[PDB]
Amino acid sequence: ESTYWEGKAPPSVVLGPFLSKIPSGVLGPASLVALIVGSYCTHESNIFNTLTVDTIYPAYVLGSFLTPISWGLHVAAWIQKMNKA
Amino acid sequence: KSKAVPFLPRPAALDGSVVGDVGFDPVGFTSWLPLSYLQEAEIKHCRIAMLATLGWIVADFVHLPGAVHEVSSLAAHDVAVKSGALAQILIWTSIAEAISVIAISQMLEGSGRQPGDFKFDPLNFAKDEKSLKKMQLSELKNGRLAMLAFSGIVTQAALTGHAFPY
Amino acid sequence: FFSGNWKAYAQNPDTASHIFGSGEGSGTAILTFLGGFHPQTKSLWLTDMAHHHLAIAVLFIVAGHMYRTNWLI
Amino acid sequence: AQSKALPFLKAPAKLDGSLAGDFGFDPMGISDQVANLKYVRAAELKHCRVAMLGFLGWVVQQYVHLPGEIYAESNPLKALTSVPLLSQIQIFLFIGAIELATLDQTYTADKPWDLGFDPLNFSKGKSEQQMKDLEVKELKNGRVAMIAIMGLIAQTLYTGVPLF
Ligand code: CLA
Ligand SMILES: C/C(C=C=C1C(C)(C)C[C@H](O)C[C@@]1(C)O)=C/C=C/C(C)=C/C=C/C=C(C)/C=C/C=C(/C=C/[C@@]12O[C@]1(C)C[C@@H](O)CC2(C)C)CO
Ligand SMILES: CC(/C=C/C=C(C)/C=C/[C@@]12O[C@]1(C)C[C@@H](O)CC2(C)C)=C\C=C\C=C(C)\C=C\C=C(C)\C=C\[C@@]12O[C@]1(C)C[C@@H](O)CC2(C)C
Repeated sequence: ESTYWEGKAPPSVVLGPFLSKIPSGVLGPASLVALIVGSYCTHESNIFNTLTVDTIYPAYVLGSFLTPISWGLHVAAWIQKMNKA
Repeated sequence: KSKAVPFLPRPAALDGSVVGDVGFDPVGFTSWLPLSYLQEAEIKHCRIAMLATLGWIVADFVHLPGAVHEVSSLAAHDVAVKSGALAQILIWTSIAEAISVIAISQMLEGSGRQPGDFKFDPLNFAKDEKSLKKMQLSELKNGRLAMLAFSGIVTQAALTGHAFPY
Repeated sequence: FFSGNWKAYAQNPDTASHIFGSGEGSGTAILTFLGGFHPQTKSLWLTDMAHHHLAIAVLFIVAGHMYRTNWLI
Repeated sequence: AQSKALPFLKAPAKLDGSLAGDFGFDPMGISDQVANLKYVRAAELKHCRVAMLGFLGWVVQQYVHLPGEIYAESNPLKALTSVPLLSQIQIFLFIGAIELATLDQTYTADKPWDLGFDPLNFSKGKSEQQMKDLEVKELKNGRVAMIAIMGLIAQTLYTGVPLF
């Protein structure tokens, strides 16, 4: 326990007992891939092609949800990297 | 060090389990999740895939106690969700799975429930530990084979239209 | 809803000549994006507000699973 | 493990031994919040008795009716509206008169379900094992009736066929 921290990086326990054991070399590239996929899904559902009732595409929607997620994945990747993991 | 993959080292979380531990985890998923949760998921997939493979094969051969059951297990899904059978099976499956959350949560927390154990042996096919371990290994091997077989069955029966050979 | 063809609930919304409380110029849709106001009542579309509350319901039900309880997550 | 109904789960702490009908069935752990099992058992037994009476009334109204015309409706849910409000208000007042004294009784007593109702003295002379067996019979039958009366209501609301 003791999620409180004062050093350079928080302890790996703040990532939960599922991300605490992911190597940073896995989280990092996974975070970048998720960010790219989410940005592309957002730019394909909108921006590049205007949205319409007949075109919603749960893949692009679910995808776009990987952009907010990506943020968390690379934050966890940095936390793991600084904690020698 | 691994028994399944001689090149890669043995997984750290896989030492011995009567579930068929041959040390096959190249991506190290056992480090991610607790081994017990992954074992429960694997056994659930095994049982679902075995039931599904048997049902697909049988329902294409002899399944017509009525009119709406005159389908080829490929258009069966839509026809029988329109009929209402899949709704009932989903209701009972949801009840069983909602109970299974507590079963999965009672393990991973304490208790003594082994992964995939529901104390369902009404006919007592397994008697002692040796039979239990042997048939656990047999069930998991059959379930993995059934997973791959059902994957092949659906992919082939969607890549073409045919019967049992697919 | 079960088939996933959720666009069907938005097809054929209330027209611009719909008299509120009457079937003249009405539609069959129940969840739509229209924006703005009803041309007659000068108020938000009822189908707009139903869709709004459905979205809010889904979001809040999802957000209500955040904190830990007796099931380890 | 300790649940008989769900042989795999361990029952909660308050499900043990006494309070007949205890099969360890509390997966959601509702018993963990109640201070005791007295009130929940009282509510369960009241539901069991009301559901038994409801199922019996459902079947009898399906087959047997009072001589008057106002009681000639076969569908129980339609008879809920066809029957004059006088009969229903009399039934409700009778139930409330029975319910107020038991309202004083239930929230404080050790056996709130024990209303002292035994006009035929079916329990006088029975041993403890026989009494517990009778309690188990009552609870079983009541749970089955509850399921059955809810099913009857659902099938009447969904198909209009009050029976079968
Ligand atoms: C009014 C309904 C009602 C109530 C108040 C109780 C109350 C009780 N039951 Mg019980 N039971 C009921 C109905 C009910 N039961 C039915 C219908 C069955 C048959 C399946 C059972 C089978 C049963 C067993 C086998 C056992 C109990 C036990 C218990 C006791 C401990 C559990 C507890 O605290 O839960 C309190 C329960 C509630 C507060 C009810 C909450 C309402 C939930 C949310 C139900 C939601 C609806 C449901 C999912 C579906 C209903 C629709 C339809 C399909 C029927 C407690 C006195 C245990 C015992 O004896 O301990 C002493 C025990 O082992 N019950
Ligand atoms: C009356 C009727 C139909 C009809 C008729 C007539 C009157 C007869 C004749 C007329 O001519 C026509 C007609 C229509 O009227 C009968 C219908 C058939 C029934 C009643 C059979 C039901 C099938 C059961 C299935 C298909 C269940 C599948 C099992 C699953 C289990 C899932 C699990 O994942 C769970 C949840 C936990 C995991 O741990 C492991 C397992 C257990 C694998 C789903 O994966
Ligand atoms: C009534 C009953 C018991 C009544 C007992 C009473 C009043 C006893 C009272 C007394 O002992 C006391 C209290 C104290 C004693 O000193 C005095 C007396 C007076 C002697 C049990 C019913 C118990 C009733 C039960 C268990 C009913 C189960 C019903 C089922 C399964 C029905 C299923 C279906 O209805 C569906 C679901 C759908 C339909 O379409 C198809 C079918 C199949 C018909």
